[PDB]
This record gives sequence, C-alpha cells and structure tokens, in this order.
Amino acid sequence: MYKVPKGLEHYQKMFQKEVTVNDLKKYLIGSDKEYRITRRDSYMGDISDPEVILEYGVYPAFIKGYTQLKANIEEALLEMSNSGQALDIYQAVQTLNAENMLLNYYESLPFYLNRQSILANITKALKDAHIREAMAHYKLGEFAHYQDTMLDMVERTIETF
Amino acid sequence: ERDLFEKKFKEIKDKWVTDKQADEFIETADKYADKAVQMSAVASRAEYYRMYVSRKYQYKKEFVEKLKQVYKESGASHVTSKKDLMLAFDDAKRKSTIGRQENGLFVTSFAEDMALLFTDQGKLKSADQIENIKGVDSGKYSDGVYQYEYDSELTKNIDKLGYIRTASGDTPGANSLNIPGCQTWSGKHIENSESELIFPSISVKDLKSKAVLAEIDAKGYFEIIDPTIIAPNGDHKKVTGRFKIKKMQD
Repeated sequence: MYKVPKGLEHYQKMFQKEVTVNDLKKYLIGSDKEYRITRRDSYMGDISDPEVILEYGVYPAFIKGYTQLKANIEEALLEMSNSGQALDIYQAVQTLNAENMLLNYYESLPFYLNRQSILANITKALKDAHIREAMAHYKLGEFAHYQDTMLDMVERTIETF
Repeated sequence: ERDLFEKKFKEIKDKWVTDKQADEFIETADKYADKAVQMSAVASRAEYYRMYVSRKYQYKKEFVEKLKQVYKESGASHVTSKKDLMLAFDDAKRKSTIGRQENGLFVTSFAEDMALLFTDQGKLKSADQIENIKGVDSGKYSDGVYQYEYDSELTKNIDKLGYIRTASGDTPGANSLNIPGCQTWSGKHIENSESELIFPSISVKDLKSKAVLAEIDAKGYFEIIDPTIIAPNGDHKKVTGRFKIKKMQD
C-alpha cells in the first residue's frame, strides 16, 4: 500500500490548495520551466514527469484532505486528451501510465482516476492521421535523441491499458 | 568566470533540487573544480567552470583511456532502487531497456562501489548511509539497494567495439547537478565522488519484472550472459560477458 515517501518536501507543499484545471495542465505538461516537475533520474529532464506529480505532489495533499485535486486532474486530463496536440496527448497518456506504475510498486493508491472518458478521447485522437504524423515526427528537445518515436512510445503504452 | 558558472546553475536549476542541495552545490563548486584538475581531466579550475557554462564536455583521449583501466580491471556498477529497476522492464516508453535506449546507462567502476559501499570488515553499509553517499533521497533504498553490474570481460569487449561514452551537457538524463570531469556530484562530501562514464544499455526484452526479483530473492542475483546491448547507432548486438542484476548483501 501507498505511504507518503520522504524526500522532495517542497513538492508536497505545492498541491496543498485548490489547484485549477488550467494550472494542473501546465504542471502535467511542463513546457513551462516554472511548472516542470521532475525527479533527479526522471526519463526526460525537459518536460514534466507525472509519476513524480502523483507520488510526491497530488497524493500526499490528497491524504491530507485536499480531495478536489482528483476531479480536477480528471478535467485536466480530459481537455488535454481532446486538445489535438501531441505533447498534450502524450503527457496525458503518460499520467494514466504513472498511475499504473505507482500501482505496480505500492499495490494500492489513495484514489483511482476514472478514465473512461480520457481513454475514449485518447483512442479517438490516435485515429487521426494529422495527429499521428505530428507524433511520428515530434523531435523537440530530448526527443531528438531517440530513433524511437513519440508515436511508437504512446502506442506501446496504450497496449498496457 | 566562476561568477558565470553560478549564473548558469540558477538558469538551469531543476525544480527538485532543494535549497540545501543548491547551497552545497555552489558552495563546494571549487573543490570539484580542483578534483577535475588533479585527475588531469582539465588544465585549470577556470576550464572546468567554462565547460559547465558551455555544456560541451570535451576530454583529452589520454585521460579517458587511463580511466577505463579501473573499469576494465573489475568492471562497472550502477546502483538503483527496486522501484526504478521495475520501471526499466514495465515502463513501455523505455522499450524494455536498462538505460536510455541508444543513449546508454550512467555507471561507475565496480571497484569504487565495492570500496565505497562496503565496510572494510566486509559488511554492506546502512541504507541510510548509502542514500547519503549517493546523494539520493532518504528512504529510496529502504526496500533494498540493488545493483546493475557489467563484469570485467563484458566491459573489456564493450571497449573493443568503441562503445564507451563520456557524459556531456545535452546527454539525456543529465541535469543541473551533472558535472564536468567524468565525475558525479555527491554533495558536500566530495570524497564520496566517483567516476562517471556511459556504458550501453542492456536489452531486457520479453523479460518479466516480477520474475527477475523472485529469481533475485531466491539466489541473491539474476544474470544475462552474452547480453544484447544497444549501440549509439542503435543496433542490437550480443557481446561476450556477464551482466548481473544483484541485490547487494554482505
């Protein structure tokens, strides 16, 4: 079962309030340097790492009472899921992945994202040629260093859902 | 000059780095400068600082070659958490690789982890102590301190292909606390520093995370022999030697 980990105590603070849908977007994406939430050995350092946001950000605040965060991340994921944008969709898919990776390790979580809608949106998005081409060729930042493509990565993760 | 270095660190400082880490980083900066000079990885402390600011880490071939000796003597190590180990097999974006696909895995020499992680009497240190030594968060090895190991021959035949890399500023998995000199930044206690190289990633395709840990709990290790590695150009290739995935014990 999940117990709040030591470390990264400043993250624990950032979510102890009512965070809007729109700010949870900035956070989960991390385009913006000031909403880029990662850990030392995250996979990529130049965009947000959802796992770190849930493990050290959203879940401790949630235990500590701030339950609004759930329905908000749900709306945040909804919008970014239906955005027609590669990184937006990529990182949404990465958030639901985070939950699964955390479930993996901790075996139980404080709450679970109800995702039928997000997952429907992801599914509609991925049957768009423009969107798939966007993803097939998205090479901004650290993505430039992988022959393996964003589309390849997202498709591999969906199979785990 | 150093002033320029202090200005870059604030510019690129990652959200996860605490005021305490940031203070120690700037504070002890010139000891890491001078360690760099003493290893003869750099001519001057100024050169170290320029290199941090510029993000392009170039080294003299003579130095890199002398470093790889200790690596070649007893092989290579990468200390990791159970949690992160699992992530390598189960995180689908990683394509079943220990490391960042074609970008490699950070490592040190095996002799260094052995000497540094162990008591002279031969006992493994506290999780609490090792966490400190590695400059990681308290509790990240609570449920074990695991290790990736490339043995001496695997390393030897890797070097033969020309697949050992140095870390530089645009290297995937590098951050504000990454540092010129083929050396890790291990906080205020500089003598807990160790060498850093980049070895190629091991393919663990089709491998099951749960299997590996069960197999490690049953014996103390799990091994790949003639591992498929991933070269920079990204081709999959088998290389003669041994790669163990240990949980460390006395």
